[PDB]
Amino acid sequence: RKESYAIYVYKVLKQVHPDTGISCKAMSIMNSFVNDVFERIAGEASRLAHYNKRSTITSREIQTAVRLLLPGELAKHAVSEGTKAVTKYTSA
Amino acid sequence: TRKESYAIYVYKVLKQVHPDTGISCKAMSIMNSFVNDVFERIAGEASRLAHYNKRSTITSREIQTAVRLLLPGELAKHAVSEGTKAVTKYTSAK
Amino acid sequence: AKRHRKVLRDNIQGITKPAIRRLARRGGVKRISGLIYEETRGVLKVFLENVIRDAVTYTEHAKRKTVTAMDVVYALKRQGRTLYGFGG
Amino acid sequence: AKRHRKVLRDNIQGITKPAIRRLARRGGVKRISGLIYEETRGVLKVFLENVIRDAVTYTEHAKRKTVTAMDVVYALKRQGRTLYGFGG
Amino acid sequence: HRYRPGTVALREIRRYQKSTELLIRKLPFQRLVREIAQDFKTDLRFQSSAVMALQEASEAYLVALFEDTNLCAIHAKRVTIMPKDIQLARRIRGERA
Amino acid sequence: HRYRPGTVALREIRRYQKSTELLIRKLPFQRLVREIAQDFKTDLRFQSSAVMALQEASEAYLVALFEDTNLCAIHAKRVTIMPKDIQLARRIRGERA
Amino acid sequence: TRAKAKTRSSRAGLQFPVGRVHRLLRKGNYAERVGAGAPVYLAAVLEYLTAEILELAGNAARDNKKTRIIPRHLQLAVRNDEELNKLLGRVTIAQGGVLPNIQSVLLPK
Amino acid sequence: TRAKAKTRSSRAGLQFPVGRVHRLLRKGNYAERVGAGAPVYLAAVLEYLTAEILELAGNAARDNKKTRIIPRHLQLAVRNDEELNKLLGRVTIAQGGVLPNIQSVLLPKK
Repeated sequence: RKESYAIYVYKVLKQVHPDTGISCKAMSIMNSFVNDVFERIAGEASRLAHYNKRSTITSREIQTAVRLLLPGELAKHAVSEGTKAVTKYTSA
Repeated sequence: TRKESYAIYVYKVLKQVHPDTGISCKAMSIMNSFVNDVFERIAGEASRLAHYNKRSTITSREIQTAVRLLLPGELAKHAVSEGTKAVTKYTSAK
Repeated sequence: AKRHRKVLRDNIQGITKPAIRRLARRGGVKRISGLIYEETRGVLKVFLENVIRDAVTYTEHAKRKTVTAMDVVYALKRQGRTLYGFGG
Repeated sequence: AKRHRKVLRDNIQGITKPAIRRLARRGGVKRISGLIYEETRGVLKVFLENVIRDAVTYTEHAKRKTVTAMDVVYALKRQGRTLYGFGG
Repeated sequence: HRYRPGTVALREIRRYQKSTELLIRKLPFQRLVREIAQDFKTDLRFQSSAVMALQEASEAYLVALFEDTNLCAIHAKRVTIMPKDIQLARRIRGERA
Repeated sequence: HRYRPGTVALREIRRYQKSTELLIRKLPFQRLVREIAQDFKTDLRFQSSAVMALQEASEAYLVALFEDTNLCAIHAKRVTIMPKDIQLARRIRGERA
Repeated sequence: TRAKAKTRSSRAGLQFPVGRVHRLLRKGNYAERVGAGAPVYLAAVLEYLTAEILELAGNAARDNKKTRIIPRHLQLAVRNDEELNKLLGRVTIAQGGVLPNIQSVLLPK
Repeated sequence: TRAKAKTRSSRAGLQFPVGRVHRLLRKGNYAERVGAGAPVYLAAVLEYLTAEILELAGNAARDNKKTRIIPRHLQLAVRNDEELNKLLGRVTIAQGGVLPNIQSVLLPKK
């Protein structure tokens, strides 16, 4: 059982383009992109927790990591989209 | 407040290599930042080496491969030598 | 009319012409054209706003109003312009 | 005399002149001087020996004789030349 | 019917920038990778995907280098690239620094 | 007794490459840093060492940029630097890319 | 009364797995404590970035008369969007090629 | 019979603190296990790099008729050594200046 992000990227693609397929090499590229962005944001949040003498990682560290790594307007929409999920889960 | 630094160790290393040469505070802060930066780079590279090989421990092999990857060229092979001899002495002792 | 504003906006012209000439003399430049200084001011503004934006983000992660030197060190470190002499 | 060696050493000339011309056509180069190809071969040799040395170090950390694609991916990743399409 | 010198080069520029195939043959690149690898140690085995990843890395690096080289040549009021343009590009990138 | 145009510039080149003082005055740089900082948010306090670290960062970045700019100008068979040399260097580094 | 094992991704209204991001954050050696909302927030951010690139790649495949996304469409989508271009400017995409760009000096008369 | 608390740095023949490197590796969130010889090896590597830069900086201070190492001497020692120059090429040293270098085109005629 080899772990990947296959079906989640596929359902995101079906959300944004219900009649468009995807190839295996493009799927591997998308998987590498998701892993790379997850690694960058998690490493930045770990550094943010380390500089502030905090032993925990919360939504504030991930939010500051998104605001630092993602450039410009992409950050502020991503920051918007995430706060919403945490809100839903907390109510949920 | 006891503020941690590498002051006296860099100072005794300086007295080993130059017994009659002093050092200033800004140069000492630069040396401290250099030691912290190199320690952070080697430790992060060794953590990545342990993560890619599915190893949950960090031994001398990960630090040796991190020195061989990060330090370029001949500086690596002498540094690898200097560390390797020290581990030999420490095994002889503990 | 003695009316003027408290906030000054021409501080990018505070980086004067002989300062940019001294910078190019340290860079080893013999001759300088007259259009160099505005381009240098724009480049300095872009670099400064990038570093200061990252430092302000680092500061407001810590819930602070004061931009410390360590935040500037981290902001320079993330972009690959690591600076020695202030980390400790 | 039919004597020749088994190991070939002129494989840097295996990157031929029309291959470098195709590379420059992809790069958007209209005209190519005749001294370009040796410099391109030297640059390719330097880049390849850097990446392959890091990949061999990554391989012998794992106590292996086979250079996998993931080692090449990590070697490109450390120098800031991250490559997609092979990580998984 | 002969063509003017330059329109064929523009046709190859417009052609090779559209397609994404590898512009270097597989076997000379494998031989070059094995020759470069064998001085670090002897007896090295290579996966096919490793040599392929090395190939696309070399493709991207050299295409980006020729874009910087072409920009250096255009900046020097020329349309022909020269090794001095290459050594300027790599210097400003920090490779020769 | 007037001097030839160029030997004074060479004297300042040999002088300013020896000394390590900051070539930008402190107060205009502090005013520029505060003006640049105040649009991200209002009410920002600044440590003196923070503005000093920003100053040496700007010094190193701009001196390295003028070295690359001088190399671009020398490559274009000139001794005078121009804004086209500056925009050429930043691109090959990737800042304009 | 273990009610139907409601997943965290469906609670957060996301498609990316929240619990798997939590497991990768716990085992990734970042901090020894991980908050509850951090994997939700990170999964939403990853989902948004994936959705943005997939939408632009689907548009690039539509303009090239294709119904299947190839790496060339991903390369065109990344490089033609300047914010994604400076997010992945230090990133190589295999079998992606380059943008079709000819300098105006090289154009004929 | 707790014999005189023999330190790990003196056992390893090093001056850099082995136990402090061990504490920073354990608390640095790198791995949840740290081997015994890894802080010894890392302290020896850090000591060697510090000794190399300090020796070259002392030589640079000696050639400038100084008995006290300033940041200019550290900058000269780092930049004039090519292996240290490509180890710290992406590193800014404050109050260090630049190497004295003039391009040969800008030199006058003779």
